[PDB]
Amino acid sequence: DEDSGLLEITQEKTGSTSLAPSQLIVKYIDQIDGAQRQIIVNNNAVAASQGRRSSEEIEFLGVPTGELAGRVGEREMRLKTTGLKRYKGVFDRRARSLNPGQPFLIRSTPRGIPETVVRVGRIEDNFLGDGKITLTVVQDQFNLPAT
Amino acid sequence: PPLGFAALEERTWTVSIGTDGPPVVNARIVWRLQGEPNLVLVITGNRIIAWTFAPDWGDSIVERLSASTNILQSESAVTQRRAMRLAPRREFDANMYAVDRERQLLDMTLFGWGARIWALPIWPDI
Amino acid sequence: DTDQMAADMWAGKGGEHFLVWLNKNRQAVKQI
Amino acid sequence: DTDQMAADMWAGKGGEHFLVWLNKNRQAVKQI
Amino acid sequence: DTDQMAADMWAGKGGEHFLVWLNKNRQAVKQI
Amino acid sequence: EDLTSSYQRLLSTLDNGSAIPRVTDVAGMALPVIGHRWIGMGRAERSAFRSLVYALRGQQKPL
Amino acid sequence: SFNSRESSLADGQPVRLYQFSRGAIRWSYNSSDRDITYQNQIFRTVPGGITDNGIICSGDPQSDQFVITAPADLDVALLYKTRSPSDAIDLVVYDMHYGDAEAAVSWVGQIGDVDWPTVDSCRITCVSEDELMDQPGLTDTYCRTCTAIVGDHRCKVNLVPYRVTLTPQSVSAWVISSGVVAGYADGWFTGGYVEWQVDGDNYDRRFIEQHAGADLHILGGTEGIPAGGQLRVYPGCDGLAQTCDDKFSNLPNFRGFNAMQGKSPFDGDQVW
Amino acid sequence: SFNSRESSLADGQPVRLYQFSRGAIRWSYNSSDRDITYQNQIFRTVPGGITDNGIICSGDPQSDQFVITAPADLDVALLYKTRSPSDAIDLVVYDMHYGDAEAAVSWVGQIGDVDWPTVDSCRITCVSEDELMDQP
Repeated sequence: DEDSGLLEITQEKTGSTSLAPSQLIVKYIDQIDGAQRQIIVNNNAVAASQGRRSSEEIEFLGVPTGELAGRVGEREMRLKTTGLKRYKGVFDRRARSLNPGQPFLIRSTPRGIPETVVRVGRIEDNFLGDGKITLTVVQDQFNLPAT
Repeated sequence: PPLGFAALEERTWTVSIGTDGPPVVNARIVWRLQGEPNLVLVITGNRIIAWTFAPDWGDSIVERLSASTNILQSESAVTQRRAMRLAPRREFDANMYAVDRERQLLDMTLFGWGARIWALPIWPDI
Repeated sequence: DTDQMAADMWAGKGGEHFLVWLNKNRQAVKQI
Repeated sequence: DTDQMAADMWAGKGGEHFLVWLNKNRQAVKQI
Repeated sequence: DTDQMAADMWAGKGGEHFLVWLNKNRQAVKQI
Repeated sequence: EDLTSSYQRLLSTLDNGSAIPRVTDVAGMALPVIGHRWIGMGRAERSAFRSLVYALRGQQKPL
Repeated sequence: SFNSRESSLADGQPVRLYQFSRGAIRWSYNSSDRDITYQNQIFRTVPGGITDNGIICSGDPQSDQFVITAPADLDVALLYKTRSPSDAIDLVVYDMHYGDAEAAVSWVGQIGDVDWPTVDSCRITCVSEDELMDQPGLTDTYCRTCTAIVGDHRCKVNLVPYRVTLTPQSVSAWVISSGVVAGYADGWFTGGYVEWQVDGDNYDRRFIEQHAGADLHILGGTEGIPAGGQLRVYPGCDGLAQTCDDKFSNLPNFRGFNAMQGKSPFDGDQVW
Repeated sequence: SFNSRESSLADGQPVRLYQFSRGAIRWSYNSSDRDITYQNQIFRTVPGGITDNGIICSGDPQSDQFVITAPADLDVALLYKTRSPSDAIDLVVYDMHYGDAEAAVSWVGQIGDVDWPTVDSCRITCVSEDELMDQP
């Protein structure tokens, strides 16, 4: 927090939702026969929003089964169409022990940002000299469904 | 150096250390004798020249104490302080004069020694 | 004058403006 | 000091000199 | 003001700092 | 007008870090600096001074 | 108290410690103006200060370097002035506050590059272990030679019996000559390396371009080789199966493919 | 004496000469304030000066260009104002010191590009023969 170890938060990157796909094509290889196979992950709501159809192709040749490919494709669609908010905060020494991928909470009442869960990204810190510890974080929207 | 030592005789030389030499004393004097491993007498130290000029004080002498402390504050009026220097660097400013045999000595002193460590007396602590 | 403020300015301030300038002019800079 | 003259200088003046510097050094900048 | 010190500074001084800035930020600059 | 003399040295690279500074004499030589003033009081002296200035060609020709 | 001091708003007394280690030899430096004793180790104070530029962890080895600045007379960096030491100088960075006996480890890595930009300063570029993943990983070829370094974990050949300890007879700019090796057939030592003790338990090693009679051709010149110091010389394997078996009798571990097939496909045009 | 003057610590009087040649027609210019006679050739003094940016030899034709600066009324560059001459204008650069009759050749090439950035100045980009190897 501002009084708990946060110096200044500059970037917000609220993003947009009218853009981003409405249909996702996942291509995988079946190890039983080694033949190319694909599955389709659909986005009906954003498709209705989109006046023009859009689609992208992602290759996951490491996936040996269709269900696993579907799970990872759902995760990718979740990430790509949920509208992540990317913050670039400035912290004091209180954020010294953080490591990449470590989630933590940030609160700043003046900015109108409630308690939000974010995951650490790029890290740049200056222990000696300027004393500036600056972190780049992203909203927590990563999860691999089991079904 | 060639010197025969009488039995049960101790010969105490007079090691005279002069005032002229490099600012860094890196000496390795070797006492090499037959049938005995080399016994090198290593002399180490530094050579410094003291500032022996009394500065005029009609204008007050200014002593400056400086330290480094980089502080960053958040959006709220809260400050975290990170004092860097534990021992503040001390600077002295003064004016001086030289007329009778001190002007030439000062010229030579700042000519030869130039930018090197001095032994500055504390004038305010006279 | 042109020593501490002209070059050391790149430390943490003159980077964002240079990056936005780069995203402004791309075809004119990307080659040569 | 290092705010309006260090970054906003990119507006229309510091571009040509940067471009000629780029065409000067290419192999040393083109990678990394 | 912003003529001789803002652009001609690239002559021989503002190059090393720009190069270290480039080696600092690569993924954020390498594309666009 | 009272004039001044100074001993300019190539004493750069002070390397002031965090604990203490240290200065290394790159050449260990001092080049004195001297100021000069004069009064013409005539045409011949002024012509001679102009000839000297032309001969100097700035800092090129020493003396 | 280290964490408590870090959170403290008035007791901040940062001090960064560097520890350069190479086997049994350790170099300790501190950025303060007085020596610091920590874990029974005293860190010397460099007259001029030692400072870095910051720690970056962005996942890219090329960009996440660590830079150290020190004067020209730094002892640890002075080794690189003539030739880089064979072994890597591991570096560990601690953080502690004056008056406290507790320190926290911040950065761990090895020396990547060093240069002396000015006669009064140095710049040391330290690299992390992550950069060592940029090189290829194929490390597999179907050729006729061994494709293995003599003595590596794949050859499984013990070179200790073949160790030869000798004092060189004469040392020249590019050739080191000794009469003891004159008793071996030409090319016996070709491909081998010479290891000798520099300090403590650390050895600096060089190569042998070619071995002919009593003269050994050293790769990169004989600079840095002591004229009377004890030298240990190992042989070299040409890699051929005949060479591997006759000399070392390591044919069972031979990794090469001499005459299994060079071209033969089963989907060609005409078998005859 | 050219080399001796270059090594001299007090006789340095640099002067750069440019010679633009196209078959039987030659244009001579000098960077000083008075005409210089060399090899029975007199180099005109441009009222405003002619200066370059430096010589780079790094092995890359794209980067090792040579740039010349001259006023708007330069005769040799005036040909390019309407249409580029069909033939290439070879350029040879000499270096000599005032008071000496000896000069040293520094740069040789041909006109690569010319533009008039200001009504009082010009910028001529000269290219070396090495750039002609980039085409298939």
